[PDB]
Amino acid sequence: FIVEDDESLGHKELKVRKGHIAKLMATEYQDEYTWSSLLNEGLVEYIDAEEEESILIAMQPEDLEPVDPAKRIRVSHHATTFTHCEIHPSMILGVAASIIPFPDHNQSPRNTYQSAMGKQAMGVFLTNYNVRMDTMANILYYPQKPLGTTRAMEYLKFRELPAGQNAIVAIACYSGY
Amino acid sequence: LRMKHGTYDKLDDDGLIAPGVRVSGEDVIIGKTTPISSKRDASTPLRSTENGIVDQVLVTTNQDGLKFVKVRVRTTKIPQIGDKFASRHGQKGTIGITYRREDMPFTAEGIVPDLIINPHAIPSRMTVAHLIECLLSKVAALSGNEGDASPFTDITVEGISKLLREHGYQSRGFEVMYNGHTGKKLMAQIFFGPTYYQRLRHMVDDKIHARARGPMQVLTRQPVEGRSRDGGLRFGEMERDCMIAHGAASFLKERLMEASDAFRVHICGICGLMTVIAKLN
Amino acid sequence: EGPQVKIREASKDNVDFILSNVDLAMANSLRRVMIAEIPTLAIDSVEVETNTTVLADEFIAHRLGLIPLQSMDIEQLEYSRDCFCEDHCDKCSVVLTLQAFGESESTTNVYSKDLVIVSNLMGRNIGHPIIQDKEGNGVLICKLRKGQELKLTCVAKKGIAKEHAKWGPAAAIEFEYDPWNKLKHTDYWYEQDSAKEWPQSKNCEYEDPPNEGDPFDYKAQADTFYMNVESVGSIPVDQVVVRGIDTLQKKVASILLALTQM
Amino acid sequence: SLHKMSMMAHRVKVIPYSTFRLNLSVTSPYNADFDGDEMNLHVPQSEETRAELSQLCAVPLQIVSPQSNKPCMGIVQDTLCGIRKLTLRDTFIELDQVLNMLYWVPDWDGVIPTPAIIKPKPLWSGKQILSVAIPNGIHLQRFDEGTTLLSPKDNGMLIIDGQIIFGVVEKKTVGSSNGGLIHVVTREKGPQVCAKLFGNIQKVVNFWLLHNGFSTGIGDTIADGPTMREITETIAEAKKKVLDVTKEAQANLLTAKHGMTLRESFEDNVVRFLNEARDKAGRLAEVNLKDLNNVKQMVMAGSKGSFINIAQMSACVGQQSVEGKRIAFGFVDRTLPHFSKDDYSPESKGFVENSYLRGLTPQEFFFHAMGGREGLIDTAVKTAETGYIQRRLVKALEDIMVHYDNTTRNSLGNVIQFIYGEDGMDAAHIEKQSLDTIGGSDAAFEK
Amino acid sequence: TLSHLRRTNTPIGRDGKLAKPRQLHNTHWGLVCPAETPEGQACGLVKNL
Amino acid sequence: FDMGGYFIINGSEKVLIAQERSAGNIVQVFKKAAPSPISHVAEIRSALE
Amino acid sequence: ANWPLPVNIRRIIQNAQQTFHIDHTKPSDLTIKDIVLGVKDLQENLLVLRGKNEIIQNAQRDAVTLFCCLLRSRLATRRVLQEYRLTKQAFDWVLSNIEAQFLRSVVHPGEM
Amino acid sequence: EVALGKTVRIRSAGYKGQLGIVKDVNGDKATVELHSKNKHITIDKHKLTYYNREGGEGITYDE
Amino acid sequence: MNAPDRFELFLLGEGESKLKIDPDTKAPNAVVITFEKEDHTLGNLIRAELLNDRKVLFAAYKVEHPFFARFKLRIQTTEGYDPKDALKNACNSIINKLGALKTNFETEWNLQTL
Amino acid sequence: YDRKVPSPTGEYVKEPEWVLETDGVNLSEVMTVPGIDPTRIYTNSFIDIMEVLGIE
Amino acid sequence: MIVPVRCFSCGKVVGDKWESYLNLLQEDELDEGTALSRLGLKRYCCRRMILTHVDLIEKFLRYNP
Amino acid sequence: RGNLMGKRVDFSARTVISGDPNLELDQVGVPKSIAKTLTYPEVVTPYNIDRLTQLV
Amino acid sequence: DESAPITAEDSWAVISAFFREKGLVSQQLD
Amino acid sequence: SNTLFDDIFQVSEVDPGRYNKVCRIEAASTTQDQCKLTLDINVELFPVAAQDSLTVTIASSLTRSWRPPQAGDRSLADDYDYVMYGTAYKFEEVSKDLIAVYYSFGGLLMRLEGNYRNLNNLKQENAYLLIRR
RNA sequence: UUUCUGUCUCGAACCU
Ligand SMILES: [Mg+2]
Ligand SMILES: [Zn+2]
Ligand SMILES: [Zn+2]
Ligand SMILES: [Zn+2]
Repeated sequence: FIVEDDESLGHKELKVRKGHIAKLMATEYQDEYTWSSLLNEGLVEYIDAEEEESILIAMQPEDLEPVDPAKRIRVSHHATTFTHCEIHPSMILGVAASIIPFPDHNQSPRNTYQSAMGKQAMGVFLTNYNVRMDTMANILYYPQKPLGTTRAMEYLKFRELPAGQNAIVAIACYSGY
Repeated sequence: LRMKHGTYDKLDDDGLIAPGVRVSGEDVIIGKTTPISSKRDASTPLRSTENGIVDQVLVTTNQDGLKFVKVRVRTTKIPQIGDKFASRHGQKGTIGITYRREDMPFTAEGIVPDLIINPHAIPSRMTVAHLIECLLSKVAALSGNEGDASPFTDITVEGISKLLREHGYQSRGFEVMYNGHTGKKLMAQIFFGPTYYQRLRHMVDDKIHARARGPMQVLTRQPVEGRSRDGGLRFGEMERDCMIAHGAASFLKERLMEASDAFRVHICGICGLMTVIAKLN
Repeated sequence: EGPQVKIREASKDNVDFILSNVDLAMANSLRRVMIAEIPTLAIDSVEVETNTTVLADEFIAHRLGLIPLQSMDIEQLEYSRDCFCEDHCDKCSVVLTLQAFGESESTTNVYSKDLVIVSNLMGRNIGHPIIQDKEGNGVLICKLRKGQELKLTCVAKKGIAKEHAKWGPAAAIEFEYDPWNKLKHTDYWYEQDSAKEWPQSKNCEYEDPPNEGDPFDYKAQADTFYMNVESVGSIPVDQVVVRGIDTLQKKVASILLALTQM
Repeated sequence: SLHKMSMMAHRVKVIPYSTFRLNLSVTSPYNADFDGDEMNLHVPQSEETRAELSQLCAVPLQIVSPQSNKPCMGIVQDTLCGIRKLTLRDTFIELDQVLNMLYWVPDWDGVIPTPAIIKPKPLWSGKQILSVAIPNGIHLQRFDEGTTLLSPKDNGMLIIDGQIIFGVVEKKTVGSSNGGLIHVVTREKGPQVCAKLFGNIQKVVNFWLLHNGFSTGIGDTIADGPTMREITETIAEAKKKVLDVTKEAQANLLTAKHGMTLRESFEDNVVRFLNEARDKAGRLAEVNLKDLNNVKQMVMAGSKGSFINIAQMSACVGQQSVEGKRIAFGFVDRTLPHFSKDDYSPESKGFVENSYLRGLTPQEFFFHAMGGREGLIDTAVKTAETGYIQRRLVKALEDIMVHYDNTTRNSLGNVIQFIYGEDGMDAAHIEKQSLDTIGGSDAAFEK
Repeated sequence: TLSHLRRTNTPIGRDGKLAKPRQLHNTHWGLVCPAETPEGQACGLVKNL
Repeated sequence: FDMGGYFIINGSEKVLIAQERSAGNIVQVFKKAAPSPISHVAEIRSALE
Repeated sequence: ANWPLPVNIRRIIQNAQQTFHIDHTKPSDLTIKDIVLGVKDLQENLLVLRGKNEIIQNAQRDAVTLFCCLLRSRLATRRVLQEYRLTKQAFDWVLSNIEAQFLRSVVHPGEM
Repeated sequence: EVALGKTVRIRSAGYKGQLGIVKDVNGDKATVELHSKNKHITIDKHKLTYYNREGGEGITYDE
Repeated sequence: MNAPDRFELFLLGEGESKLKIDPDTKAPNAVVITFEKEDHTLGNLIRAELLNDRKVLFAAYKVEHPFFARFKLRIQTTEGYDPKDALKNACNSIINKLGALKTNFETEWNLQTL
Repeated sequence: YDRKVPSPTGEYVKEPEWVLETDGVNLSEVMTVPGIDPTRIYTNSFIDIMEVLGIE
Repeated sequence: MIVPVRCFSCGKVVGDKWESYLNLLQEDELDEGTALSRLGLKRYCCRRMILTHVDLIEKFLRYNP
Repeated sequence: RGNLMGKRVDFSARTVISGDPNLELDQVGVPKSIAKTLTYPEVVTPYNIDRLTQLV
Repeated sequence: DESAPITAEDSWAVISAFFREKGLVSQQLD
Repeated sequence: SNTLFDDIFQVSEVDPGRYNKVCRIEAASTTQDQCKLTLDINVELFPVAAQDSLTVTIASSLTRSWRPPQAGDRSLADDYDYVMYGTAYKFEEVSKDLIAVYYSFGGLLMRLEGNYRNLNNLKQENAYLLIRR
């Protein structure tokens, strides 16, 4: 998101507003607005690694522009000269890593091992396994969407084609086995 | 023909295995005969280590018009001890044992766990996300609504616990449990709840192999590579060292001569070369 | 008398009760037989004469075996192994058949109601697929197109849950005792206060609460065992507990008989 | 096969299933984990071969390590935690469970041990029921942080005639320790008796843990509100100290430390202060937490986990190092796009402010990932290096062998050492022992 | 399948070499997933967007 | 759910992986170690794009 | 002080005390001469090398120099009478056990 | 051996009522791959009722 | 491919008896019964009853390995008490208590109209 | 650096002394510098230790 | 593919109630928790066994064959 | 290095490992299948003739 | 109203727009 | 096979000692100002508070397989509220007049300090400690 | 009364 005043209040605020998001959801429900129109109206801009050099980014779309002890804290905004902001920090994660519940709570090597192992998990790889004569296919009997789902799972379409089952785990030291 | 020792009745006159039939071991799946200039067999056998029921068979023409056949075989594969599993937090393990619902521990409400994970997984791996997933998943099943488990949501563990407590349970996910053998209440409580687990490809049915005097290499007359090719094991440099340390010189001699490859070599005393034309007959 | 019962609620598929003056080992072993040893009828051998749905024969077979079957007269049905008959006899098994040819343009569901018993039961109400749902369909098996046949013959045989969980007639057997820490059988995890952080069981109001004054009772033992047996539906909770007692009794009797024989 | 004990002869037990089963206590010398690991079974084909494997290299004979003259293999897993909770002072056991655990020991003499408490009811101490597994004639005496014979904290250890007088059992007793129970049993009674001891102790402790229970969870990581408040206070104080150091540096009133420049001096001061803050937060978290903490029980058992583990568990992950230093300025004088340039604050330079229980801000999570794959890559290269070094050492020392003059000589026969190891004593049989003539004053020596 | 479609390779040899390319620079933010990667000889070289 | 983005070659689905390289047409200055006589190279992989 | 050394004399002594049920009240039947001669005989019988001649006795005395320092540190007369209370027969058992465990502790050559 | 390569049903064992295919016969004991389970089993060939290529009548061991 | 078969989880094997009593040279008047094809379901119950009897000194049941469906009970009794009779009376008391509980449950149900 | 030294009473006592550590390898010339204890000087490079002091 | 016949954990039959769950969700517009509770699942094992199902049989079915 | 220092050999097996506290320390569980394939050549004596004839 | 400040919750609609047009194989396809 | 020591003790201090079911009592005789006791008690089975008078005795009666009492009327030292069993393991001297004896009652420690009136205490496993409130 | 098939070679991906 581009950040620019655009107004007389003086505080720096993003270019995208509730009206724009409403129109986006409206075209969602109808199927008009689209990512292309977002770009054309200049509410979202593409930045590469080299152009990242000379821009100050805001983390939270609202928090850094302008407490419960367990609640999330943030480095204060001593800069009033932000230029862009993240859409959402979760999008730094890739496809396999965004399956994970609470990667920030995980350790990072476990996040890596999961990102390797999820590729090896068992599930429905495609809905046409009856017709494809693949060299080697595995189809879980009863796939299951996890109880704990990341918001990116709907874009990854994991709930539609999940790979794994929900089991009642007991973190218990029962038989020594 | 040079046909194999596996069964051939599974084939019908057409040359396929009459789908519906099933196979195993070294049963032949496609029946092919190559002319020789009467003929010989070139049929592909089924894998020795894998078996099941033929789901489908395809017959077609390829680009060049030579007939091309694609036979697909189905099997059920059930969790076993050696089968490997993993959560979405790096917690991976092979099954140790399979206990029934009777021997399983059990909660006050009669819910028996599907899996027990040793608490040694948790501290070393620092894996709090597994536990927070379990707590959110319990709240998700208790509320019916899916728990937004995204990376940087506003939600915190205190809120999760407050919801879980409102649903008539622990705040912290513990819950009193009873022994499956005797019904003695467990002296310590068990962290418990639903959690998402995956079945990984690495499973013992596919990773088990043993050898005793199978096919040899054509060049060295040492065992050929791999489970698939009735292969064999290897005695690496490090393991040679371990035996050298052990002092089992007889073990090393037996293992590198009699069990691997033994060749009798006549030599001449004057030259000491492998140039002896030995006619033992 | 000795063991005492107090049934608190009863239903078609649930019963909660209290067992009093009985050992914890005895209550547990009763439960264990109730969950494992009670025989039941379930579909065992599936033979497929024509399957053209989108499901494996192995898939539909496992699905079909998990289907509950009426097994009131299971005691009257003799075990398959003990039977010596030929061309499977109706005194060792119940033969069902499922023929589900979809016709409607929409997907035609296949339900527990579609299985029809073909073998001769001889007045034994055994082998009817239990239809517990409100509407009366049954358990969903698989779905079909207009073009998809599904013709199969099932043989359900006597068996216990120790062969396979399909034969379990009881789903959940709630079990609890000493809702308070009167026996000190658990140390309750806490941060500030165990009494605050731990929910009180529903059974806590069926015992006098403890008193902080008097000391821990040395000689108290596990009594007043609050149970709740649920049935999958194959066998009413009457017979779930009653046949459970019967198998435990019969098995201890068989041990006695082995002793006298040797 | 990194080391000598990674290849040991075992007795076959045909067991119907598709997986090798192996006793748990032999996982340490193998470095095995059952996490998909695979292992290798070689069947001897001759009576020589069997005799060599049974008499030379078998697990009971291999218990003691020549490498560090201590037992390579010990009781290090949940059996360690179970044996600690068993030998806790207040752990008392019913007649019922005593009967079963007693009978779990197959070495057991046959006499029921008497209770430590009889009249209010027959109650046996956890230590008493454990002692039936330890054979008779085992004397052990370890003193911890000034343990007294009236050990109030039940620290240390005193075993007489195979009876555990006191002392909760930890790693330092039943694990891999030079002065450990495993060591003294192997050296006194022998390898077969020690292997039986491993079996009996595992069987007893695992039965007890099966009927007792152990777990871990969220509540085992959360600390109370006052502790979290004071942890934030210490972290804030460290941050204020770092800011003051920074300001002094910016005004260059700071003299560079000897042998270090001013940049590296400032960085060393900052990293030290952040490490001190993380350690203080961990200290506060532990001293708050109680043995009802499963995790604190895990660490105090010493089976696994650590203080740095708990501190990162609940208090603060801490300053993250990449290439042995803080997070390098990647773009232009800035660690990430979200900090303005010239930002040397701990948040900008990799300091995670909060724990895994509590969660990471996305900058913190990215710095966490950078440190994490720094660690992973470091192990991935260190294994390759160490493998090459080990192979070279093996090829260098392969031919040396102590010949029957007590001389270690190579294939040519060159005397490397006229006496093996300056003593001629096999490495396994050495133990740590005191020499009383060296210490003490002249008066003490006199008396 | 999605990860393979969105995978990135690096021509640097998989054999033992400097760890600098295997690390992630700070500029990988938002472009390369900080967690997802193979383990072993390819770790840090193969990247997933 | 098949996203596409692959080639069917001899019936086998194949995917091409993005290959990293230094960008062309950029001057890059690198220091060199003491044993090498060269010091301070400037490289540019010039090419008609 | 704590340095690795071949056989645990403290464990041998405690094993002797336990297996003999040593009574601290009873006076000891050991003599000073007997203690000194027994220690010396143990020292001479502690063999790792053997030749009948100078350079190999120097090599042997060298090899067992530290262990014999430990032995004279532990089995001193004042120690064996004050802090331990071993009898004559218990003392002989201790000396025999030290000798046997040392001969166990010798390198078993042909070790790699 | 006529019994080789024929559909069979086992009759006194835990795998009774189960189709199988005779793979090899070592004499007095026929090895059958179970037409249900992915396992080979040895069982005495006299106590197996053999079936024609299609199902139907079950003929005992008299061929 | 070679998982243990599961009909033998409670069915008597060929040439294998349900019970195997043999003496114990290990304490006075102590015997060892191996129950084949049983689980904790009876080990815990028969052992609890045997401990409820006053004239029996030791009673403990055992499952060596979960793979093999067999448990194994050791009983040591006082002098002149055959532990076979001890086990017989434990079983008889078990059957009597079960008959009482069965009758009590049927009575309580038939009382309760539902 | 605190060293263990025999006290006049004869018990080992911690005695703190001053030690000049260095980031250089020149043993032969440094060992000569008056006012040092050349008997005790040490260097992290066994190679220079050999070339100056000998193979042992 | 299809709703499981029985709860994996407790063994309660849950294949009866899949279409009833869908009807309560769609026709009656009840939230997930209320629909499950009214269908009579008290244990969270059964509740997740119905709540987490994915109706993949529909996708596999409504191909051509 | 690939065929002499370390080489291949028969009479061997590889498979997964699982923990087992009900096994003796020096004991190891072997799958029934792996036992069926692997063999030890035992020579016929009077002292094992009966068991070997039974095995055959 | 239409010009009011925006919420981190409502950014997910923008992300949905992204994955609606481009999808997940946009790089290879384009 | 008889009483070896017997005295009254006024429990001067009770320390929960970090444990829940066990506490350490430090007590001093009402008669012999120089005799002292410090003993671990399973307070769950034998509640004890500060300033209580407790009658402690040590006995050596009333191999050797333990058995239950076999009879409600089996004679035994049943005139005591709380009897534990332990083994002596150390006898130290202090001030060349006082001797302190250490016992372990299955890991429950006692130190019993007093002058040579403790001479009857002997290093035998067979040592019951009985307490009457 | 008719049996000891059978492979290499360049890579890729993954497991410990
Ligand atoms: Mg591993
Ligand atoms: Zn010649
Ligand atoms: Zn029949
Ligand atoms: Zn359920």
